[PDB]
Amino acid sequence: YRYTGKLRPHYPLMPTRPVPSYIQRPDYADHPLGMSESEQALKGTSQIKLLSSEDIEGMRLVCRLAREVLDVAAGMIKPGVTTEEIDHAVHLACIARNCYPSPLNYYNFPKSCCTSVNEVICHGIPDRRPLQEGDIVNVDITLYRNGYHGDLNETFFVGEVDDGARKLVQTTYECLMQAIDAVKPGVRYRELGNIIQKHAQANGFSVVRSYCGHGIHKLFHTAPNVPHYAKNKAVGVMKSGHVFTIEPMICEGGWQDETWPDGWTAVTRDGKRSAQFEHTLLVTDTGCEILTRRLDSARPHFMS
Ligand SMILES: Cc1nc(-c2ccccn2)nc(NCCNc2ccc(C(F)(F)F)cn2)c1Cl
Ligand SMILES: [Co+2]
Ligand SMILES: [Co+2]
Ligand SMILES: [Co+2]
Ligand SMILES: [K+]
Repeated sequence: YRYTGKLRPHYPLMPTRPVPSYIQRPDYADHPLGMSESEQALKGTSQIKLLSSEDIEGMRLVCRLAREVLDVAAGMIKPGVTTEEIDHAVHLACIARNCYPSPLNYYNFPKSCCTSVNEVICHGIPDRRPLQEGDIVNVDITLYRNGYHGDLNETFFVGEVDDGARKLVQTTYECLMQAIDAVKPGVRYRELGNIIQKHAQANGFSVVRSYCGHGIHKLFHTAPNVPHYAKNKAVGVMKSGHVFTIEPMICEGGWQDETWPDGWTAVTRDGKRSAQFEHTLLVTDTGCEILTRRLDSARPHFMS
């Protein structure tokens, strides 16, 4: 394999971390290939769940806890801390909240969160690499509680970063927020990509095509598929009661991605940097509720 940039995996990985038996597990947790029965039963369907009040309560809870766990990771971002160390803290913080870390054994994903440094677009596997000053790093968190998943991510600066890094991270966040602002009943899912690409393209950045936002509730990933690029063929119309993510990945160079031999790590083909932000959203009559919002600060960590 020819690596596309400077990053390399840093092995070996510590043995899989156990989740105490008292924590409720998703179906895939014990499947040998980490396949999800309930997700496969819906493969290729485009119908979107309309959540009940019980569902919405369960989603509000798990999204709040997920935000708590992401803030835990945020507090650890400094030079010299390894992504494995972040994952360990994350793992323990999920368990302390009586939550299962959704990524763990999801299709055999080996860790409890995804850590995506620099040219890694998404699905970076926490490993022995210490973070370096100048790095940007996304941590993507998903928790499972009482049958519901809650999903968010932010990109962080490691010490002082260059102007390009600041512009990429700031722009990606703006893309996400401009998309969220358009969310309300009656809006087509395919419209969000028009908004995101319009802002990224205006700032000289490109929009990853191979990975999209997704429905999430009793399933980790489900309908609707939510592309982040312009003129896409996403199926469906927003309705009060829908829950889904918007999670744009934006790149310094071209949009093209490829996957490391580990089967997971998605990297830019040109080795240039990529950044990402994600919220889980509930569509309401007036617009939408940001279920994974920070509660005690107005801003994402990179600007606090
Ligand atoms: C964004 C994303 N992330 C992961 C993943 C896997 C391991 C760890 C973290 N994330 N896995 C994903 N999908 C796995 C395959 N399953 C599905 C199911 C439904 C859909 C959708 F299109 F949204 F309906 C997409 N993928 C996706 Cl879409
Ligand atoms: Co993912
Ligand atoms: Co996520
Ligand atoms: Co997501
Ligand atoms: K990245």
